[PDB]
Amino acid sequence: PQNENARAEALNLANTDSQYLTPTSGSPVRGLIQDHISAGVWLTSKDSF
Amino acid sequence: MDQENERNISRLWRAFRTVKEMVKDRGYFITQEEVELPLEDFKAKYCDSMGRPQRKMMSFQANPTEESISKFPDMGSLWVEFCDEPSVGVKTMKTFVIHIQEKNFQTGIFVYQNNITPSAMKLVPSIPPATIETFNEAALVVNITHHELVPKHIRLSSDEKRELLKRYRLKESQLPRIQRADPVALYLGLKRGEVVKIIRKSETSGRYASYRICM
Amino acid sequence: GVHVSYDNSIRDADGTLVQFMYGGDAIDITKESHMTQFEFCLDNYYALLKKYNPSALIEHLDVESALKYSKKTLKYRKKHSKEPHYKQSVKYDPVLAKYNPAKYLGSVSENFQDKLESFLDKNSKGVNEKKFRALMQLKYMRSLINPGEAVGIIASQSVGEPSTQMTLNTFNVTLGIPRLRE
Amino acid sequence: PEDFQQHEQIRRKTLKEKAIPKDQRATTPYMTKYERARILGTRALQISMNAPVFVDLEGETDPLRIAMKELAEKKIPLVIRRYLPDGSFEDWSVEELIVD
Repeated sequence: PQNENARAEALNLANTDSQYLTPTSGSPVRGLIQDHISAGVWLTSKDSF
Repeated sequence: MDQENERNISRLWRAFRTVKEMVKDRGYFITQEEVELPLEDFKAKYCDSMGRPQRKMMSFQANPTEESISKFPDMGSLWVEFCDEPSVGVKTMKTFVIHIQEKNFQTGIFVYQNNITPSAMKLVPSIPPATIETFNEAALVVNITHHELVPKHIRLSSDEKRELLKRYRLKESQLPRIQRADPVALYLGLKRGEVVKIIRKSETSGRYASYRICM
Repeated sequence: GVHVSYDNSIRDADGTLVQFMYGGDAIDITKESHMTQFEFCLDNYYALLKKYNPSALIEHLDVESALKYSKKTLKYRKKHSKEPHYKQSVKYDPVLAKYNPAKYLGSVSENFQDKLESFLDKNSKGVNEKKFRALMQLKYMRSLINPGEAVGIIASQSVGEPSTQMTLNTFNVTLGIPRLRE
Repeated sequence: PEDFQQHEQIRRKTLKEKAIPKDQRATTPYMTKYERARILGTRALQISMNAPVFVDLEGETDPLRIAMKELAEKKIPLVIRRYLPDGSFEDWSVEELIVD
């Protein structure tokens, strides 16, 4: 976009940080997917010193 | 042999209670003992020795409560009329059209059984102050306002129709609309341009007050 | 053109009113996520108190009014609890129907109100109960749908998008999208 | 001639029967997510056209980030006009609105 009335509205209204919860049910739609999930099960484990 | 003389009464005792529930809901004065009238008592007051039903004594006059008068000032007398003829001709409306207009009832209810003649359907707007509201008594077996999916319709006097439209800044034709021939608009007897108030239970919020105008 | 107005009504673009509040209580769906999670809010009380900061906030919105009217309508509803819906005497219309939720503190839907009572009554736990109502009735006020919100588009997208997810066959009643086309 | 003055008088009197006064306005005292995106939009669109800036801008070259600093200190000289759907309006200034 090409003016400050649109930069302000892509930074405050349509940015990704405000789109965290979907409007259908209020569920979160953003988070880590495949291999970050399977590393926290090793990093936050009790062997991990 | 009496599987229909007994069951025409049950189709009539339930229809009689519904009209007294319909009259009391419109704001007139009906006692509670007249609404909750058991079937044992209805036969001994309105059915003859023969066991058949007779409808001449069923017809009654209703007066408004003192509480409806401070809400609606211009509310006259109501004459509920049951008709002993199965097919209503054109000269028996003229009995009831004149009996309204001579005796000066403001509103008359004409409960019929099979049909009213299309020649006799012209006598409904024939009195310009007073209305005639006809109900087929098969449609009065179950009071539809007791159903679970039907909320509490309350009609608004113009002392709070006007305060509704002043809060939301509305023309009258911008409200949600209820039809002239709706089963609950015919129940309350709504003229056009009368806002009815609906309190319905949302799944989200519980009791939720909504409004709807008759056009 | 269906959008929230500044008086919380849901109106079409030409003004023809559709609803009087969004959903019954004018809450955005993307804000009521921890609104009934009362246990989470009591644990995080001091951290959530300076998110919903009430100190620089109270002289702009009326506090005492809708709290007074709610306790009329709460107690009066507790009287006629077993009467059916058609015998419900309608002296007391709900507090949202009388007071703006974004202006009067305490004007709260009658379903959030009861759940907050049913949490404070069934649980005895440096936090009082007066200062937990005044946060959870402030959290309600700061979780309202904003005016101008395109609730017409959002409602039409929240139906049409998960109907790209019910295209499948029997795993009687008309199923899925051909029922939704009717 | 006077036929203009007969029309200007009507236009401003009609615009007087829409202005709700400051004691009687009944909308929210919050800045409702869309004012804030348009106030910072319009004020930054002014600062990029050599408007007088009322904040000590400290090496900030982005016009939008300047307006985000004029907002935090209540230094933006703008007025929101909230239209109610019959036409009538409420003029809320930016200093008295409460930002999220």
